[PDB]
Amino acid sequence: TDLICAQKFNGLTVLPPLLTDEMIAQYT
Amino acid sequence: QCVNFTTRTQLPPAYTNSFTRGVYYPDKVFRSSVLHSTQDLFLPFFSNVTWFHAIHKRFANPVLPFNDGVYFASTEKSNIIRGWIFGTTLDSKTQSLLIVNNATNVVIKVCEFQFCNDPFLGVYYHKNNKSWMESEFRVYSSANNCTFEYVSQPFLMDLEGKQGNFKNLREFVFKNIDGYFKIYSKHTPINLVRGLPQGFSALEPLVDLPIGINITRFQTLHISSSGWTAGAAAYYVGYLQPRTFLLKYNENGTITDAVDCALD
Amino acid sequence: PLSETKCTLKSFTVEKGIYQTSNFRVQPTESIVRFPNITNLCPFGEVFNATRFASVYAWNRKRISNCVADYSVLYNSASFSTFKCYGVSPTKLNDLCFTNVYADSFVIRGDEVRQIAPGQTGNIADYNYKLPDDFTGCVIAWNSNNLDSKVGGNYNYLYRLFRKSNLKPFERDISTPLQSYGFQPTYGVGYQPYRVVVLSFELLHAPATVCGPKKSTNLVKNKCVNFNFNGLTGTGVLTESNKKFLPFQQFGRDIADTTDAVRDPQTLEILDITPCSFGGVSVITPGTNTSNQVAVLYQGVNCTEV
Repeated sequence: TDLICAQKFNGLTVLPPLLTDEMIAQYT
Repeated sequence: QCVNFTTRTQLPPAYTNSFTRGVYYPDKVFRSSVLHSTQDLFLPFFSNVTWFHAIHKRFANPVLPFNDGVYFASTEKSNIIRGWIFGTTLDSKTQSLLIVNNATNVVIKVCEFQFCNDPFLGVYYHKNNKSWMESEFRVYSSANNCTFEYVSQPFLMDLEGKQGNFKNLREFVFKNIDGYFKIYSKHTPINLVRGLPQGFSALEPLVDLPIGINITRFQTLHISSSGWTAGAAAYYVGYLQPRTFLLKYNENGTITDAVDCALD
Repeated sequence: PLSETKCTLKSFTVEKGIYQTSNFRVQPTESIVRFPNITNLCPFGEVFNATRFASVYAWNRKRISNCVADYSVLYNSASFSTFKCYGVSPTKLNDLCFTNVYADSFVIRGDEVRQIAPGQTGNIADYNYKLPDDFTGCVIAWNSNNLDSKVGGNYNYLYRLFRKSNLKPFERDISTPLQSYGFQPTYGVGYQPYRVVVLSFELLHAPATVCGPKKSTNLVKNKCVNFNFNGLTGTGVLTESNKKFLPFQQFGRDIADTTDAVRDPQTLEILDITPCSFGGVSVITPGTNTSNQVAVLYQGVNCTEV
């Protein structure tokens, strides 16, 4: 396992990862 | 008026247990799908509330302290008891609160009242168009020096008498916050013979009273003149304490559960 | 933005890479103010528009509390002859909250309108109605000449002229001259009666039972604005949602116990509170010896301006 959207309202920025999930499975 | 009823006597103060009773909406703040914790004057879970009753040859109207807060639980059918009067010395020396419910609105007046020994609200002529409306007022002889008056919004209530187990349920929470009063009310039908049912309920606010007086005592108004007796009804008196509720909020904001820890 | 990287790195040579040189935030466009319904309040028509008043010595005092006082009808309607307002302008009356307000209704003559002042003497000043030296109140007058006037004088007020001594400020003597003075309309503007209502103001440590100014504007959605509805001030995006609030519940909260929604104090609607867009400024540029080309990257926000 929105909580992310609620935390972004108070000024807490969640940066997206550089390596996405689709590329991880391709490396695997 | 000044003569007590012939059936008026002190009844044994039996006790019972209030399963979830004492839970209410703390304020107008809305939350959903979260678990909130607040601290205010509350009724402890699994506590002991005093068992009161009235019949057609026993009648009792004791005076109880309002200092620490009091919970009201009324298991009734035709809704005989219409409210309460609050006051410190219960005389004309100071202000007194008057709460009368006619099953239409709520009449709230703060004045100087002269209390009769046994206050009574006249009811008769039950044949055609009875409506269970009050007629004669034996509560107070005179009134003056009124510092507050209020009239609530109209509503609907069933005053018709029924047979068998109790039906209607009215749960009131009256507290004193920084001199100002807050009224809580809930009405739902139940099936009850004696005691209290096992279940959960959440009380909605009703009226905010910016009065500002101090009230150490209260009495019950009933039945709503010595030979005049009271009907069959029951109400309960709790004691509020400074507890901490953990409330559960559903998708619609209604409280589905409450947890107050000091027990387990 | 190429120099913004030089300003952030504190160097005149920019290495190849992505750097965050600043942050961005969108300022609010306008202000949105909504208050609860101001229609059908408690008016002043009971003291002002009443059919019959009392005399100067019989003056009655109405207690104004636990209601909203609308003072805009007084000066803006221009239906009143004259007024004397002390310590405050008639516009500042609506902008202040009072603990207790008293209204003294009485009818005096035409030349007696100048005799109502703090710390003055006269026929009705000393013998009937006197103003204390510290009186900050605001009084308004208008003509009764077409109503309270009767042929041969009116026997309602009686205008008691004589008294053995002088009355203290704000002292009502109902003790039962007379010999009533003629109120007949045939007299000039100086002898004709005028209706005068004195407003007594009190400011104490108790919370004010009188409500202050009331103003409302249009409501705009899907834009960053400064929103204040009667309970809270802030800047954010207002968007109507499908949430349902109890009729006695107003403000909502998020998981963080921050207010995410507000209900209109006037109409029935529920609008969520979304903070306005913000984020960091990322500059994408090659080395200084490569080229001057730069690329601005807004973090986690869509660009609707362009």
